[PDB]
Amino acid sequence: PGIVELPTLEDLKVQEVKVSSSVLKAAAHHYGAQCDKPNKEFMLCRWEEKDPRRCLEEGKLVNQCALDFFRQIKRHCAEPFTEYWTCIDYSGLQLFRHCRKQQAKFDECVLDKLGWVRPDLGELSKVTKVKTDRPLPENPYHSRARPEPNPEAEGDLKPAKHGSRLFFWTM
Amino acid sequence: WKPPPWNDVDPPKDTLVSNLTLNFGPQHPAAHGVLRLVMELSGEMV
Amino acid sequence: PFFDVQKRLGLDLDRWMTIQSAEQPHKIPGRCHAFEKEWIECAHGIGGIRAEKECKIEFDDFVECLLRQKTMKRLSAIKRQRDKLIKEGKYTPPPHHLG
Amino acid sequence: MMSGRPGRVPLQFLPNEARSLPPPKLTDPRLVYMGFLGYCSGLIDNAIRRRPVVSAGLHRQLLYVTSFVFFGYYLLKRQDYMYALRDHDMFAYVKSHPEDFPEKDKKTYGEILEEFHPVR
Amino acid sequence: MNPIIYTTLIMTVMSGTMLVMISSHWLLIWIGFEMNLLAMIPVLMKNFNPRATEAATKYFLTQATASMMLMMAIIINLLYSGQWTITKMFNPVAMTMMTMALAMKLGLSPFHFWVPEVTQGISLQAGLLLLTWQKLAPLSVLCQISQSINPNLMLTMAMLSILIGGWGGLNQTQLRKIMAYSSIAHMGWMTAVLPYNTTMTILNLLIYITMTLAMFMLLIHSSATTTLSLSHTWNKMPVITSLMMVTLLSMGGLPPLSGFMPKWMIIQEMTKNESIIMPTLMAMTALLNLYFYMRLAYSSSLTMFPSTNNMKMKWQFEHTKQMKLLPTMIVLSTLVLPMTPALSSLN
Amino acid sequence: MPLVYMNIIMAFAIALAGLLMYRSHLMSSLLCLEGMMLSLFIMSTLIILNTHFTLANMMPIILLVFAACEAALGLSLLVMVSNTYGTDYVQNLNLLQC
Amino acid sequence: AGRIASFLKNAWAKEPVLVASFAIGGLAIILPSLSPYTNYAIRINRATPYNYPVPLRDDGNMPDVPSHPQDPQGPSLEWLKNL
Amino acid sequence: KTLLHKYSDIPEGTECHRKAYASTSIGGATGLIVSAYSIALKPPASFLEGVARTGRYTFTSAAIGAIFGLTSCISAQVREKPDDPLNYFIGGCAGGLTLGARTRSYGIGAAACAYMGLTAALVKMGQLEGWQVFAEPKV
Amino acid sequence: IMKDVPDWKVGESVFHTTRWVTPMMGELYGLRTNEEILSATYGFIWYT
Amino acid sequence: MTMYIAFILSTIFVIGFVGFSSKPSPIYGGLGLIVSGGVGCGIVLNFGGSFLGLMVFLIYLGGMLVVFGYTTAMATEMYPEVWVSNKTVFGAFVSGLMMEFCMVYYALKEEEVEIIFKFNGLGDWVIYDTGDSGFFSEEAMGIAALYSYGTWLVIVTGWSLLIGVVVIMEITRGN
Amino acid sequence: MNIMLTLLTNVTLASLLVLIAFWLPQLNAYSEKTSPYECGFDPMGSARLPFSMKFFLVAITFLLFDLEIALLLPLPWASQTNNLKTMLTMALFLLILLAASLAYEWTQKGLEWAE
Repeated sequence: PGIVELPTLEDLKVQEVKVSSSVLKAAAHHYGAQCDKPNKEFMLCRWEEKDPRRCLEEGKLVNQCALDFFRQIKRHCAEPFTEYWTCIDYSGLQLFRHCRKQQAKFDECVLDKLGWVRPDLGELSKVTKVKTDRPLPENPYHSRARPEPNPEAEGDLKPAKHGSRLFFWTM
Repeated sequence: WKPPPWNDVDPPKDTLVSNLTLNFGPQHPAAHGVLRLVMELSGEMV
Repeated sequence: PFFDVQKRLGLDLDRWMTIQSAEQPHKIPGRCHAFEKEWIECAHGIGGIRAEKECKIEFDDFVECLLRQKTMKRLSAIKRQRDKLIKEGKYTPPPHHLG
Repeated sequence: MMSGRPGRVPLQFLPNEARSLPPPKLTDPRLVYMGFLGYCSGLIDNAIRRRPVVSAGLHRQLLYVTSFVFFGYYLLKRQDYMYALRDHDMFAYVKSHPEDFPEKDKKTYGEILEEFHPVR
Repeated sequence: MNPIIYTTLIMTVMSGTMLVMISSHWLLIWIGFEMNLLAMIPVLMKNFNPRATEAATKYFLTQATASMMLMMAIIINLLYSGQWTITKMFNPVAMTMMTMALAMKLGLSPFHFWVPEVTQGISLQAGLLLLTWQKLAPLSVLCQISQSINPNLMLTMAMLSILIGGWGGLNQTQLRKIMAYSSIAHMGWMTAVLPYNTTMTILNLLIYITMTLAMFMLLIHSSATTTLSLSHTWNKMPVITSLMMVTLLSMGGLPPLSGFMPKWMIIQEMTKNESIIMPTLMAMTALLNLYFYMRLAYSSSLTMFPSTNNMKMKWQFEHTKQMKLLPTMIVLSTLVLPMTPALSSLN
Repeated sequence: MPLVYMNIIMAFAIALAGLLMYRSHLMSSLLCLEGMMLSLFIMSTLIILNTHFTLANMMPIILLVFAACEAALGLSLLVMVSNTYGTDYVQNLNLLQC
Repeated sequence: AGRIASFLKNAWAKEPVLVASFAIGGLAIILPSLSPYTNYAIRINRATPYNYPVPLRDDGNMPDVPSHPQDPQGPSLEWLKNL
Repeated sequence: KTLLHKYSDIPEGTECHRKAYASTSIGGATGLIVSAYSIALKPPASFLEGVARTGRYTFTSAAIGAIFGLTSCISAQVREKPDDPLNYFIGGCAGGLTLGARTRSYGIGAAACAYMGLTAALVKMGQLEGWQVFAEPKV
Repeated sequence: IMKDVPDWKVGESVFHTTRWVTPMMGELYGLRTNEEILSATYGFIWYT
Repeated sequence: MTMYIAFILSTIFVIGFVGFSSKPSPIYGGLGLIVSGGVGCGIVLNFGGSFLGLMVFLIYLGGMLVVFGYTTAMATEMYPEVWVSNKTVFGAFVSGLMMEFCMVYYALKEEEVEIIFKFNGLGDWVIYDTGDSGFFSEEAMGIAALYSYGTWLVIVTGWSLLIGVVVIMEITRGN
Repeated sequence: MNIMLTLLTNVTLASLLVLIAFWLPQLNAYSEKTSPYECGFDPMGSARLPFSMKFFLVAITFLLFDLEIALLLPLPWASQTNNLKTMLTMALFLLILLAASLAYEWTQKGLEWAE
């Protein structure tokens, strides 16, 4: 019933962010504010095209921006992040509650060195519009032709010819 | 065979009562050692 | 329904659950929402009799999505093949399937 | 058949397009028989309660006939409407589907050959 | 059963039944049945005699088991289809699995066993509720799923029901057992036409309902459950036994009475479907029904029967009871043949 | 269809065989009556978890709530089977044979 | 009036349990409507995002939704931060 | 359902060894069916006599099942008109006499050729014509 | 695997539809190490 | 091995299912059901239905508890049955345990099978799906929708229990 | 992994406890030692006859009560919905109905013991 199409090995090659859970969570807020343009276009393409195989390149773009965000966080505010992510890491649920002190140091560090703003609560969860230039998927579900409707009803109701027409009933 | 009762009530069955017979003693702590109480009780009421 | 009142008085009592492609709490999609989306709008108002022949090659694609009947047949055939040459010892799995 | 008819509204005694049909006459024989049926219920009711079967409870008899006539009249409106509806998609299908309905060039008996059975 | 609660005793039976017609979800159709089932038991024991508790229990195991099979037929269909809407089943065994269950709900196949048995212990009033109302719910499901029922399945089980149902009637002397076998045979009559056309099964259901309504009305009014006790009723009330005869003729289906139209219309529709041997077979077997109707009539009004002297005490008093609507059902279930075209209203 | 759906389906099969094929105890029969609920409950729970049918996840408990209702009234049929006949064995209740 | 008060007093003396249950049970039904925070409670539930706020394509004429999860335009919930 | 399908494909009379072998099977097969209810509704007393009830019922059903095949067999070839219901007229009801003989009653077997002789015939123009006892809902 | 098979087209979509489906985990971890699939399916559900 | 652990848990569900369906003494059947119920919790717990497993566990213990009370109340005999004592239940017992043995062998040996339905034995682990639940459990969140989406189900169910207490008093009234 | 390991470990330890309990202590059985205890004298002889307890009616109601405690258990997750107006009404319905079922169960005797 057809072929299966999947881009070859060389296509899905990219270095991945090799940082652990607690590192990502600690920088997640600033990561969301900074690298959202690659994020928004990637997942918009994911929901529109409804096929990763037609969205792998955008997957490459998001990793590179995740690299650059993490590359600059190492270059300037290396130490304060190290204290933050290791202190988050100790907690069994990575709760932000037990890290306000270290968060304060990290927040001001990126505020002055890399010039960043901590996203306010609820602000980052706002739905957003992305001005991607990708064409609209005409048939995302690969739907076929649909059956034509039944012959419609028209005309006017006239008295039944010879009434009931059942057995001897004349009317 | 036999026609069903015409008042539609079957003759009441003979008694099948099975009340417990219990000897509360002569060892029970509340029997105080030498009290042999044979009590006819159904369930938990005497 | 026999005597359709859900349509008549206009209040939903059981339609909300009748299908798995209907709206779900917090937009949790079903396993085969894509198939039930296509199947439902394929044979809608066309006719139950005029459904089993034309909305067919799309319907079994859904019925396969629920049960993976011939898909699991494929895995059984492949795994059956493994047993019949691994013992014969012609082939060895690549290190991707070991570590 | 027609519970699956397009536009069909369940739990609706008489739809709107039914009114375009000729309403049953008051003197319609089937309607007056339904009234006669209401009369027959009058005799029985007096009979079960062992009352004068012909002159007792004339008020009961009057209700026993009028109620049958009313439900009769509405029932015949529906009766005509369904038969008219069945005759409607009848002629809708014949016109929209000519090929499946052949009109054979039927020819008179002078050209046909029907065997004669000599009876005796 | 306390009068006020006796009302809601019956209310949930009706609404529990009403849930079956109005729902579009299989679980709701399932739910409507035990609500009917769980509330149907106590009224069967409203009199509360050892026979009543006997009659109720055989209903329970039979009905609970049938609903139990009803459940999987939903589940296998759900497993193989993934829909709860009341449409054709998409898996053949689930179809046959349901049709097997709904029959036990209905007393069509050898399952018909439980029908005469429970009718004896449960009172005449309870029987009036049982053979009439407790059949509407299974019929509604069958009409909805009529698209994908195996024709040789429904026909076979319908044929047997008129076979044993008519044949078992030619042994009984208690009117309730005779009545149940008559209902069993009529159970087969509607269900034979079920695959071909579902309008007729409603029509025969209606005629069956009003006639069985009017039938029990007379039995309560005569206050008899044995032919001999009924044989007495010629004395006290000859009108009751006089109409007892006429509706007994509608039993057999003898024209020009109403009872002919169900058999008439079904035979017509079946012959349109090129089944001629099958309608002919049930047509003959329906004579067995008519036979114990005639004997029941014979001991009722054609021939006078030995009465007593203390019954002339009864002449002084009368029925203080009524229940309205007996006069209507005698008329509706005896003189309605000139109104066959009204069946199209059901359509 | 996997063996899990298999072995559950076969489980209800001998539940029927246990149910209708009777014995000299009505209790043990109604024991099998609530028993076959297990298979249907477990069966049903398997699909809607497998199909991610979030809405139908309440159908098991709704099914299971009605489940013991049969048992509930079933036990009350037993007690006056005992109240009037003392015992439970299903042969003394035959007065309705007539 | 006097009968009603006496019946309450006779209740409160004969039984203190159901009257206490009936009282506090009765309140649990009424003040949920009169409470001025019930409209806030649904807002809190709505605010908590369990699924992703999936972005939507731009075609112009969409001032309400922001183009960046820091822009001033969009649904803001500083009410809940102070609340 | 294949057992009677494997009877129809065999022509009547010719290939009688196969035709009778089928006719034996469908006959006796119904015997276990009727005896199953007979044991079910009518309670037996022991396993020895329980299979005895199945014994006679399977003995008969196999017998009439067998003899119907062979008695209809002989008429089909010697008369050379298998498509004529007299083959099953004497072919069918002869078993009814043996059915009466199997119950030792030639009296009920006397009434057997009145009925089995009939119904056996009615199946033939069912074969030849388009008769269907279970008609598919065409309209 | 399917070189010596008499009839098995490599990479055949079991469904008629060409739209990609969420791949079935059974074939994802089909021939992987038995420990890996065991952790893959019953990992969370057993994790404690 | 634990790889077909669900294959195992499914089985002892039915051996216990067989044991109590062989109609032993009523309380012995009660034990036969609960072992199946307890292991039955395991199968659905394995698939992810944690809440469903706990509830079928919890209330069926409560359901079986009230059953035991009635069994010894007015449903027990002075000479109680056992799975071995009576030959009838012994025959029912032995028939049940070879019925599964011969079949699960056949299902596992051929892995294609025909009976009633077609069954690929392979492994129940296979049909699990590559899905993520986020910060919510589907098995618990869907049931929570009963009070926001299933108002009709709540009404019909809640109503039914109310008569459920009515019938449980109506039929027990004893005149 | 962990859960059945915990389950297996517990049944094993219990089995050893009863095993050394039932084997070690140098048994000596002489029939009357194994005779049933009847408070010093002989048993009348039964203990398997039907012990007709009088709380039968309260027994089944408990089953119905539990059936609806399972219904009202998803409340902690039900409170985290977007339609608390509907959820609050339907929730209070169950408790109102549960009280109503008990109230009828209470008022029409019911709860009272059978004597």
